[PDB]
Amino acid sequence: GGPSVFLFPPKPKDTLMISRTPEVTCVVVDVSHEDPEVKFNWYVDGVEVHNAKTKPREEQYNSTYRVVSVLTVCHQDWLNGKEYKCKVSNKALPAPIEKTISKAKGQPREPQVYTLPPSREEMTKNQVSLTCLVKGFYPSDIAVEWESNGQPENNYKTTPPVLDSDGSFFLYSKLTVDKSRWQQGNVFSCSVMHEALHNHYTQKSLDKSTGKPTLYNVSLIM
Amino acid sequence: GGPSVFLFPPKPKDTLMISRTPEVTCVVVDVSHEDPEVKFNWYVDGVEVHNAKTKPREEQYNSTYRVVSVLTVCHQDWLNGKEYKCKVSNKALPAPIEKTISKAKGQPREPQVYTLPPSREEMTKNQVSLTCLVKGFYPSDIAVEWESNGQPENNYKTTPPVLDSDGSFFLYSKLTVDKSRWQQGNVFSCSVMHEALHNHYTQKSLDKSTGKPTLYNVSLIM
Amino acid sequence: GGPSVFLFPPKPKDTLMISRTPEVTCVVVDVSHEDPEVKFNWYVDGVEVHNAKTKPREEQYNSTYRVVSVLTVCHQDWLNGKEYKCKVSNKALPAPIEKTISKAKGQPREPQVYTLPPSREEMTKNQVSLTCLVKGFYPSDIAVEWESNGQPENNYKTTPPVLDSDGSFFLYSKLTVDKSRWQQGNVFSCSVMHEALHNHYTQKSLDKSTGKPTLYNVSLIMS
Repeated sequence: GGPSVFLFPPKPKDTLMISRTPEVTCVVVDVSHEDPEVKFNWYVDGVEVHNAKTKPREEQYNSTYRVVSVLTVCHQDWLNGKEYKCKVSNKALPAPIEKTISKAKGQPREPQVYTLPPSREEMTKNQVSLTCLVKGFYPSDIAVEWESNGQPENNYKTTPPVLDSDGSFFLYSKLTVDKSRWQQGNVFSCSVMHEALHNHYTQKSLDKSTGKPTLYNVSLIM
Repeated sequence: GGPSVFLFPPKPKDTLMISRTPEVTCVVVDVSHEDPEVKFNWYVDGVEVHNAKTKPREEQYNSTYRVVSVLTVCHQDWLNGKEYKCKVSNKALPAPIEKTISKAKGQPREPQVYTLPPSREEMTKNQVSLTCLVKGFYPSDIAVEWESNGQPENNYKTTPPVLDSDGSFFLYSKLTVDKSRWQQGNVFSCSVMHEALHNHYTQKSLDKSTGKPTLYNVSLIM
Repeated sequence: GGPSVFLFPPKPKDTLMISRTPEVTCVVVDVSHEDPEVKFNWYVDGVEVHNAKTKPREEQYNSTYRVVSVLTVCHQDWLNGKEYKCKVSNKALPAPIEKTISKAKGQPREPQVYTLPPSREEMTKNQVSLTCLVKGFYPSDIAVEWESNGQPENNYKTTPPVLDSDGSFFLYSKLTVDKSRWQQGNVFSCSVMHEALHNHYTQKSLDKSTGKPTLYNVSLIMS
């Protein structure tokens, strides 16, 4: 019944890395059936961008009109804290409504990354789960990716960040791998991308040899 | 009078790194004193852009003017091979000249990065040398940096890339480390940025006693 | 100045251990076709050399015309730092252009050469890369050649010298060999030749067992 705007901020996975271009999403819901057409305006620090693109109207199962607009923004523009305003004007609406967003503002904190060897009891099971702890970053946005031998791994899970007592955030990332690969000796790396990190990247490393001391001394039992 | 127009390609480090956008300039020199007006035009795939910047002329002892016009290029847009053309119109020049730049076409190859520990004999000298070797990257552009525990080090020196036996390229980077820091076991990271690299970044770790691990005991007591 | 003078300095490697006499060419390029004839004169310490030689002219695909000259120079003469001048005069050029070649007047610096054993990751690949670097030589004239039994391998690659903060120069040399031959413990060395080095020759031996002589494989059995 009542129109509302949920302006989607660009995903950090796109904004931080060069590979993908960040996109800004403006969604209009509860659009009046008499006036399907909706007029859009875009403000960047008080200027109008000519790169705006629009999508055709979509009708869902609930017969609620929803209009989505996607905007291409440079990677560095979002990181600079530029204010982005989406303005919606329609005949049904008595006055246009503007929703503004910007990146979170605060003191940056360099996250700390640790790797955890798998538990001994996990050796009983066929599959073993690794552990990468990233803790101590004030901003909520962060990227975590597992990769081995130079290729990405598509079987991993990252927990949402959880606020700490001091205000920092911590999270765990787990990678499930079969036991034979762990016995082989292949290296696994949990890479973290954050705005406060130097060069916006940090890589770690874990393998079977990390647990073993640098002096090869353990022999066969009995 | 033999005018010179130089279309400087953007620096590879700026293109690969996200901190600074790549910068493209189309400089014109050898301009007569009686003609201090220079007309600059920039076409992005045949479209005008309002980001063009104009700078005042600079006088030189060689009686040649120096005017520089610079444009910012999006990181993602450059990697797509988009055509960027600069057109210079001068009254002194009988014919205005236009030059277009685009990314070269080829098959990228993933480079291999290795770290070489310092020789024992060098340990008798005042300092030691850490060597980072990158090999097998077909494109001539590459970014090499060195860090230690987060803080970057600016003591590295990188040799210009040269051809290989199979047409590839290899690069060597040397950094000077005091023995006092090396004995404690400080961890150093060699960072490589390239187009044919996963997320255009790779870290190789090198520290004290990381090579030839000790193997002393092979038999257990019982 | 219509005609141009292209000077080819003697090869720094050639002036080293005697293989052939180094040749310096004072080529005259961009010669106008109207007056192909060119006047050539010498200036060496005020005395003209008696070993003057000339070569037939060559005509390129484009309109550029070149005149090439060759010489023979003793190895000890170049090391003496003598001054050389080839004077080119032509009707097209209003005034002659001066380009004098002489040895660099800098303080020699004794260079240091080291070898680095290949990394463990290189052992995974079918090829093994051996690297040796030379650093600390102020002059840019140096040679590095990977020498083995019989004919030296042609697979070696040398990077151009790079200036350092101290003002000296450093460079690397890389040789790729078969993985199987590495375990055989064959002798490997890269000879470095520089004017500052004693006898203009230095060698460093690289071997798998020379990296670490620590005793290993200690086994204890208790009843």
